[PDB]
Amino acid sequence: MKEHQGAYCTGTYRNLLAEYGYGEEAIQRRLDETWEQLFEGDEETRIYYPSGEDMGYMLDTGNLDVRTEGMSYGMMMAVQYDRQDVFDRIWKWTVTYMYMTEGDNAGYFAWSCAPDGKRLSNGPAPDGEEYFALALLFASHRWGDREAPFNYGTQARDLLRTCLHKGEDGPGYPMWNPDNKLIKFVPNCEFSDPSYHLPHFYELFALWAYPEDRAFWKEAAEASRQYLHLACHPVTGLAPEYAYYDGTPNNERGYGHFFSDAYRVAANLGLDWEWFAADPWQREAVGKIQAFFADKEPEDYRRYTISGEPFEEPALHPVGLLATNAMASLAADGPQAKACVDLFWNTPVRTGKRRYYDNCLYLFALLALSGNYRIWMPR
Amino acid sequence: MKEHQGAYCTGTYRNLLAEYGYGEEAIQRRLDETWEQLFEGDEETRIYYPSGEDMGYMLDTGNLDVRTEGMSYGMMMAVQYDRQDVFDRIWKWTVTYMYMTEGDNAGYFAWSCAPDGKRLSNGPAPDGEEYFALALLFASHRWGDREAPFNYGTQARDLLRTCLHKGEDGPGYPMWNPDNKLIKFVPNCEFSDPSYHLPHFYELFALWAYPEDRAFWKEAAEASRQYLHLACHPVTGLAPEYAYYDGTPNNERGYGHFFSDAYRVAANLGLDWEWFAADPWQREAVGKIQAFFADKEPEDYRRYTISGEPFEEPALHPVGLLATNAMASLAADGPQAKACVDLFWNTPVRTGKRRYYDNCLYLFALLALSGNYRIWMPR
Amino acid sequence: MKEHQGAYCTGTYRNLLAEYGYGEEAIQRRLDETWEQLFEGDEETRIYYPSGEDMGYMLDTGNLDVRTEGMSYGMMMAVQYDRQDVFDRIWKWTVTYMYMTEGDNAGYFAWSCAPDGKRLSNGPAPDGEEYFALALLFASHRWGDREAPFNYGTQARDLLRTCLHKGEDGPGYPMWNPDNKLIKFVPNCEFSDPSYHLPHFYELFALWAYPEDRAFWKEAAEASRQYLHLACHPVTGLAPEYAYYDGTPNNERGYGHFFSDAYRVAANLGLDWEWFAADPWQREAVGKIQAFFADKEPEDYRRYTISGEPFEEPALHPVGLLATNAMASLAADGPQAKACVDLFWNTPVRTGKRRYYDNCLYLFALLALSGNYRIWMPR
Amino acid sequence: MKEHQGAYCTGTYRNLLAEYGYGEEAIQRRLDETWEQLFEGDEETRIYYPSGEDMGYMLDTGNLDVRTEGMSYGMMMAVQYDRQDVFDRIWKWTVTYMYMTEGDNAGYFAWSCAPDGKRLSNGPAPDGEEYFALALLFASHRWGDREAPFNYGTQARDLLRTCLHKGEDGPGYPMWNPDNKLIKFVPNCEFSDPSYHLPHFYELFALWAYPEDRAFWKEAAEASRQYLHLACHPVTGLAPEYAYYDGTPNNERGYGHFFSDAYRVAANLGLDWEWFAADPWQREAVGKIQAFFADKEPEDYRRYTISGEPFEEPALHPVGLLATNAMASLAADGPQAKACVDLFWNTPVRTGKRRYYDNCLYLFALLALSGNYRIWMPR
Repeated sequence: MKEHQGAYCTGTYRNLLAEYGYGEEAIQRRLDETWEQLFEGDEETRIYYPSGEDMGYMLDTGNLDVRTEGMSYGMMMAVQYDRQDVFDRIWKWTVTYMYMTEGDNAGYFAWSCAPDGKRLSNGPAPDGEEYFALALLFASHRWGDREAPFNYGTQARDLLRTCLHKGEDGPGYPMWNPDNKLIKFVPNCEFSDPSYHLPHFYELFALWAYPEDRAFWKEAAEASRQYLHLACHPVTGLAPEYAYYDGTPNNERGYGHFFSDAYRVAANLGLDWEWFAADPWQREAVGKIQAFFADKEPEDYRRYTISGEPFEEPALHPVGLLATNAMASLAADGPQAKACVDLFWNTPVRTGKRRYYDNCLYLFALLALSGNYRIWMPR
Repeated sequence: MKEHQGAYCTGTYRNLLAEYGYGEEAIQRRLDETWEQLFEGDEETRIYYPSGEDMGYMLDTGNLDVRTEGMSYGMMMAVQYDRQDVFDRIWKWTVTYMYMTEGDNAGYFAWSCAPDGKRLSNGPAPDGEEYFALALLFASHRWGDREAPFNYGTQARDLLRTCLHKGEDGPGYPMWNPDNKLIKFVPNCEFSDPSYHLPHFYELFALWAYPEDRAFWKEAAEASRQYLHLACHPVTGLAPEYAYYDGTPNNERGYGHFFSDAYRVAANLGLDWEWFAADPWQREAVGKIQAFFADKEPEDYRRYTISGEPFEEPALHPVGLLATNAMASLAADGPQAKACVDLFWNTPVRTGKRRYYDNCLYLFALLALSGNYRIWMPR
Repeated sequence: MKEHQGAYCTGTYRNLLAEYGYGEEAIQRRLDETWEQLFEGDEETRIYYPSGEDMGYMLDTGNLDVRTEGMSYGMMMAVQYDRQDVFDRIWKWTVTYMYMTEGDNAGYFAWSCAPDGKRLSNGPAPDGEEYFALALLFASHRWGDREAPFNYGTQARDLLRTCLHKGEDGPGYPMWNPDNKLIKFVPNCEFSDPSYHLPHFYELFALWAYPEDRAFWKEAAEASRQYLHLACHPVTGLAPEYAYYDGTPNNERGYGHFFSDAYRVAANLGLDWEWFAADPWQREAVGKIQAFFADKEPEDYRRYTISGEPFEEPALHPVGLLATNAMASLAADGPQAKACVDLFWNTPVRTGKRRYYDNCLYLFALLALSGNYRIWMPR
Repeated sequence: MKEHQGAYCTGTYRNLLAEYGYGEEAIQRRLDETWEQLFEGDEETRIYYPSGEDMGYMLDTGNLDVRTEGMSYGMMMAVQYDRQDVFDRIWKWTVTYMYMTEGDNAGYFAWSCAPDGKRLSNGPAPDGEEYFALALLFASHRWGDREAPFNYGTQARDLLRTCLHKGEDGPGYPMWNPDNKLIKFVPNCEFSDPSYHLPHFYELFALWAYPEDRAFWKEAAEASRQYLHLACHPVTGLAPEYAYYDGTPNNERGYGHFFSDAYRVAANLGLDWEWFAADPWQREAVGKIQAFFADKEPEDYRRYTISGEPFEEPALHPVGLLATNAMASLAADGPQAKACVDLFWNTPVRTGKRRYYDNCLYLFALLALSGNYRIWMPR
């Protein structure tokens, strides 16, 4: 029954792995062992590093920098897994070194910093901001606001207000286009990134943002669901990394194809379907993506055009790709959905220098597929 | 702050162990390893045994029987630790072999059964019923009702109705006295057992029972809180195992002293204080209990009169005693409260033939002291 | 019943701590131990110092000066606690060194002196004057006038006459604006300080001042009650330290926010409600303040804007803040009111260099919450 | 101004709660939530039960019967709160099962019936008849007559004719004594019940009864006002439940003291004063009743002799008592009147088995104190 009802309305979540016949005990051990390898382990698989007695960061092992993407992912993992200490350490590093107080992007977070905290950029990444906002709202709901900067719900609503209203009475740009209600790739650009579209997040912003903005967020939820119809290829289901507002790929700088960023689209559709069960098209799109990857070996994943033509270049993050295709099974049924999940179940967390993006997607999938990626409601 | 505010009102819980300076990682690992030892390990410390495809039971290792006390305990542990498969296995066994459909106690659960399911008794134990009811209400809120017998909220409300209304139209007696609002030792006896008094449970029955009974449950909550002032000794804080309605010890069969049953009183005061912070006297009482035991070595715990005079007979369950005194620290503060907790932290789970009662109390204390014994709200 | 009736009309006072379940004996011991630490103790917590054989002063430990605020507080504590010797010593120091006989503010008391008695100022603080006046009237009623300057009732009526009539036939200003009947921040300024508004004091001045001024005092009582509706924020209940006559914050010099002075507003509402039960809005306002501070740790209290936004700067007097929120429970009911009182009950008097303002507020709260902050009627 | 002017003459009503400083929004919310709890909620506080497609009844939760008192009360509540569907359901049940067509009391309504409709009596209660008549006249004015039995004004005038003229041409007795113009306890008894005396109702019967009876009703209004001077104790203001025509208590069967019935006297004086402001003595009497109870705690209310001596027996309906004393504030002013109202404002609706009489009086008081218990003029 829960396959067809949004978890938002019921407060109950599918444990897809248990449904599929993996043991409840083994599922719990896999999740806990994965947490420990990523947040309490060593040079083998770790993506989180404590620093001092009140801070910590998520390290892009491949680019040797700290990004808002990973920091916001870390906060979302920490609030889903109920570790406020890790959450607060990450958020503290973020406010101290990444929050921007001047320039055109004041009120946003610099997307890239060095592990020492020195700025590598003066612009934000909207996917980090929207994860920061929802993680903080969840943290406010699970644990309660504390004193600034750990006044989580206030930080989230203030952030979300900036995302919509910047540039109204200043020299900057908002992160959502006010006309088509679509999130942008960056504030200063009039195109988008399909994997940034989180209609399930905007449904929640439409309940918990400052009241005046809730109408906008509700239309952003519906606009983003419709937009993904344009961005996903009608045969393969594959979306480009960057795209214009009409869904056509933006290959200005090589981002017009199916590569690392776009892997998240399938996972987002799975999570939106589980949380809100709002657009039956999502099931058809996930069906197309899983069919495309059914005849493919992870060890040979490539860059592909959205129509499915392979490049010579192999996938940089094949474990991340198979994890997102597994998470998409929340919106799928049949043997290919079970096969995507079985591949993921039999795939260990990544090690080596390129493990950071793979391992973030891996933990997200495991949380979602075990019934542990939830909407944390106000108390 | 949370020390002074009932968690019911805030939805926020103290992690006392973390407050006291035990590490968050170590705390979680201790809870997880304790669960494994009791519910997934071997005959060294195990208290839970699966049976067939869909059943399981909590075994009293000492008396070689299945008791409603242990079953209801295992159900509460399972719902607090979010393991519905264990919960459902225990509840299925209970309904199948323990639920009485005939005789004077129809609608109650036979308190004692053989491990194969044969009845050893035809009367209930009220402390089991009240744990069954609250655990089922928590299961209904955490996971949602399934179909009979797993229609959790319906089973809970029907059980609570029997507890109050039995004996109106037929033979039998209710489990609460209608005049003084106090829970009875058994339905057919006009005396009580201080450790059965769970005002924090009755606050919740006052919200979630059938509507016509909610006034009574609210009165029961206040009456039980005041009753414990009579039952606990004014110097030592010690309550007897059985007591009359005026609080004086009932030593008709040797139960008028401080022994196994009575250990739970300090734990109950700690949990009531944390959940509702309703009666400041509870912190004075826990203060006296911890003062009585602060100087005593667990390997020499005895039966005591409530005025504190020792018997020669040793305590049957010394680990259970120290665990309840640690859990009581939720209502205490200062040096003796931290010492009770440090003794508990450094005490391993019990092994051998008498382990069952100690290990139940042990896990309850670890759950409560880690902030994981919560009120699960509707949804 | 006494919750809804003014103690002025009945002559009976609520012992809120006893109502709440703290022991009558323990309440009395806490009050007496607190008195001794503050007035008969040592460098640890003392705020009162005898000097010579007939004088003594209250020392602002943080600013190492003698202030009419503290002196008048000391006299009010001494008359409530029935120690005329301490009262007369403080009053003697006050008349000898602080009473002004020349300049524009003649007839007022210099607000700040050094412990040796040398003037640090030539202007008054109206909150000291109104406490001097009521304490002296209470002293006249409890003990009887003695010879000047201990002719208490005459000193009080003469002081109150100056407060209203100065500047009529001279070059100075009164302490109450004659048009809006509101107390001013200082005689020479046309704005106010919300914590100076003591409508419960003016009700008594309207009975015991010189007869010609009693109509004014009665109108000041109702004007101040209405004024607090403007000064307290409609969501948080927080008042600014300084405000204009229309209630909006006066942030000329940083006093526009919720900080040390404003803590007293909640306590004043609690005391007015207990004494006169005149304005039901007071219960709603105290409800808002207690709700604001419910999710807050005293160790992390900050300066806040009246809308509740935190500054980085911590509260200088967090014990004073929690004591005033506890005293406000005289105008509140429910679990948050009991929680504010339990936090205060479990908070020791302050030590160290900043203890003076905290400890004055602490003793006031303990007197009020034990039923010992009373209206002393003429004999 | 409206304190001194009868609302009949002006069409204007005091909202006493708003005058006293309770918020207009909160006042309306309290009335609306009280209606829901009593007429639309569940077994916790409900007093009204629909039955079938066109019936409903007010249940005496204590005596497990349907009484004309409660039915007539529910009809008055429904017409004041503008819910014709509830009104018509109650009136239909009344006509169907309680209207007597045979015997000595034909034309009256049997006062007591089982919830299924079986007669438990064959005599009426005059307090029911007079409420039936006025509520039906208000229904005729608010909504307009429908057809029998919902020809409201005709049913009312025919009922009032029976009340005066029964026993002229046949067996039976009228409900008013024709010589002294006073309502009787029952038609066949020459004594009265002070709480049945509703001069403010008879003023309206004097305008809207059949024309030949209007002189009598005007005389009844004046006679009832003067009679209450005899029935209320000159010191306490307390009236007995039953009394002779000279006002002295009738304690033939234990009804000569201040108990449940008599509570309504203070309410009736308050409503008569607000509607007609006809007898200044009513303010003195309410003054004495509020003085008697101002110092008493509701949880300790007793039966009292009319001179105020307490019995050991507690009041059956303490919430009803405090609600009537609050409603009496329509005829009082000063500190004790506001205290009675604040106690009522802070008293929740009653729950449990004895709630019916308390909750009827509660809603009447809330209606009256919010300015919503009005005279509904022709249309």
